[PDB]
Amino acid sequence: DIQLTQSPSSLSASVGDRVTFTCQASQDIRKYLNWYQQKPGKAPKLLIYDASNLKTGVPSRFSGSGSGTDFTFTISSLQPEDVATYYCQQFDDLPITFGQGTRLQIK
Amino acid sequence: EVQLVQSGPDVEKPGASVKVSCKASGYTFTSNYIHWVRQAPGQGLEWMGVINPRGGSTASAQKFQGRITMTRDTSTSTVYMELSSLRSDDTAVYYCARGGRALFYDSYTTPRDGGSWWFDPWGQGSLVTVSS
Amino acid sequence: AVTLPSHSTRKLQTRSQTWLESREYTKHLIRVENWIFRNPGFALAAAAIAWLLGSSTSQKVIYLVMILLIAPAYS
Amino acid sequence: AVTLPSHSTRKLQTRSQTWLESREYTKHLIRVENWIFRNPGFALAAAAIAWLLGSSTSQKVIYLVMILLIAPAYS
Amino acid sequence: QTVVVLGSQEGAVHTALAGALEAEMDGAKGRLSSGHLKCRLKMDKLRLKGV
Amino acid sequence: QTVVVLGSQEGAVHTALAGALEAEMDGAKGRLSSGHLKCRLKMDKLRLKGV
Repeated sequence: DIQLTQSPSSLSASVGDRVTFTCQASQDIRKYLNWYQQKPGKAPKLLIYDASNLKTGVPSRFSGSGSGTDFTFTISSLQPEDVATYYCQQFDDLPITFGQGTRLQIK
Repeated sequence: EVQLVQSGPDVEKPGASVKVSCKASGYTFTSNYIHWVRQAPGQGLEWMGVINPRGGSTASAQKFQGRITMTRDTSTSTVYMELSSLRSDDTAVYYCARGGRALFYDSYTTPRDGGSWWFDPWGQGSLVTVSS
Repeated sequence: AVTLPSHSTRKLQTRSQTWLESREYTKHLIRVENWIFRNPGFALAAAAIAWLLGSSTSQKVIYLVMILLIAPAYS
Repeated sequence: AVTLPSHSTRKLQTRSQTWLESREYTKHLIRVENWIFRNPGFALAAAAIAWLLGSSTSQKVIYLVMILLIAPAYS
Repeated sequence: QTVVVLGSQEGAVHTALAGALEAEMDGAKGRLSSGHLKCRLKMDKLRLKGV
Repeated sequence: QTVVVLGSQEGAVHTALAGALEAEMDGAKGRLSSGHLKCRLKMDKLRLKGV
């Protein structure tokens, strides 16, 4: 039932910017977090498993880090096809909790 | 390819029960836990529960024990989730995706994760609307 | 707070069934049964104790019953 | 519903005080005390029983303790 | 100081009665079953109706 | 034949727990306040700082 706060609520940036997202769990989830971006009503695009790892097929502009409970997602270069709602997901103890979300807007 | 495909949108009455299908393709059906995850339109994601397509065992969240039931079909490689005692809060979009290290049953917590923890398979989703 | 007056001490013997009689006439026996399942070595210990008392070979069994029913209940 | 596993069977002996130790080390004795206050004739009955077993004049007292601690608890 | 309420003793006393006789009570009027009574019958006012 | 609720047995379980050790919760961490530990102890790297 671990509460997973996702900061901030929504953002906006221009094409080619670096942006960071924070997810903080109330308890220790040490490396058990992963990251979604979901285009609205569509099949999504893949970001991060195990809080630091990219999957094959994902472009390398996405990255993730975080050790204890604070986790930082990082887009190096924002692109116009990266507008989505960004989620983070706990792995531990199995009332599996998602973040509230992080929306982006193209400037 | 490795893909989960669901049924179409449904419109049900409050107090009834809805059934959503989830058919697999491109992988061994008895090797990946099917997790069901809801999403209200004005809210983020919320994990409903988990079935193993091998042996048909279930588990789910505290907000839905007693209201949700998950069955399987190993022949057609399909997963059925039946949500009973529907209310106006259940108007949402329902998802179903894998997550591996799905060897025996239940959950598999402390062993390995990731690599479509349940990311990949999701497909089109199922809109479920509960009204009159 | 240990509500020690078990009312079986002063049970009433009237023609109706009592408050918990059906679940009462097995409970001490299955308590002793669970205790000797959880502590099997005290059977051998109580045998070695009770063999040292009485020297009669029929009082030995009496001391066995005495010790092995003391040890679950008043213990 | 008789919650028969008294956890004193498996008490932990660690350096802190236990859950109810202060009220635990008197409770069986004062239960037997209240029982023999309420049933004084069973003392004379158990004396007449225990005098018939053992024939040793020091095993008699042992059978007295055995019967008079069976009768409150395992009864 | 661990100050413990020590809870609720319903099942404690319900286990503690195993020789009780359940009655029921309504406006006080405690009605009771499992009684016995030594009423001695007197005959000789009885008579067969129409022999 | 009637049914009988035997009632809340919470205090009877408290009296049955005479022998357990307490603990606490911090969120999900079960904090135990009892217990021991054996430990070898390397005093190799100690200076007195004030010789």
